[PDB]
Amino acid sequence: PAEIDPSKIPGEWRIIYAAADNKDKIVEGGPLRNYYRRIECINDCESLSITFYLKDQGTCLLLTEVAKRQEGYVYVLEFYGTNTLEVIHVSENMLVTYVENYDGERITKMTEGLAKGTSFTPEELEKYQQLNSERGVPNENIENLIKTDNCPP
Repeated sequence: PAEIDPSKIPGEWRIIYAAADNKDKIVEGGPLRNYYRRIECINDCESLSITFYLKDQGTCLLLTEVAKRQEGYVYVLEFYGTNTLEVIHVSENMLVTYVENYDGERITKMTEGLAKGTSFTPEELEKYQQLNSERGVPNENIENLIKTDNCPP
């Protein structure tokens, strides 16, 4: 956390990958399959504003959610249950979140791999997969989200 440069968080991100222990949450049409478009910091990252698409029965819905800082770069937001969202890696070209979602029945551990481009290089994917494993998120459950992101750019 001490090494994170939060100035790299804001910007126009695309989601490339997601991974979760409960795969059903992140498959097409799943509640936590969210097509990022933009993140902005509020009050020097005391809150995050996140704008993304959610598909409902094939139709793209533009949403904006605000997450509030708990501690460090761990944020809380309500969206299909209660979430913590932690920025666990960020660079000029790549951002990785770690999310714990609780829906009243299950806890889902997941990550999202965002890029400034449309893909991760093998080095970037290696980092993403290592971050997943460190947090008990199975790489077997990785979904490539950009390949189904037919929502408006």
